[PDB]
Amino acid sequence: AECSVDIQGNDQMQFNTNAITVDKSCKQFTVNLSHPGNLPKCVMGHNWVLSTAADMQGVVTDGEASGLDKDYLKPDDSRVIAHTKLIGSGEKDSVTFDVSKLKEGEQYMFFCTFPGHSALMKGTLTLK
Ligand SMILES: [Cu+2]
Repeated sequence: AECSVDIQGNDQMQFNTNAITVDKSCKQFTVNLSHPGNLPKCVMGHNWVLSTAADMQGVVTDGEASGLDKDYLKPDDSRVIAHTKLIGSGEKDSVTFDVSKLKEGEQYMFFCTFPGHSALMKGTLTLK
């Protein structure tokens, strides 16, 4: 029925949800990210990245190393299934991905690659 969901990353380094469920009927899925708080992109920026759980660490490691002008994401990274832009306070961004590529029942992981956030800003994403 509904293939979208609005998520938030506040100035406390946290997402307002830690688990997403994609409905079996959804052929594509949308996540609209927004940033409540007062802090700037260089201090408390967030993004939304999807990858398999096993790929997370690498994606972060290389992400952080990728630097800011790169939305803390290795450019052209094959491990990234989907991702938004790194956004600062008072901003928003959205991404819509191809569900047919997802493996039903596989618990994927989504998270922010901004330095030091992933440990606390991560969660599951499962296709029902
Ligand atoms: Cu973050």
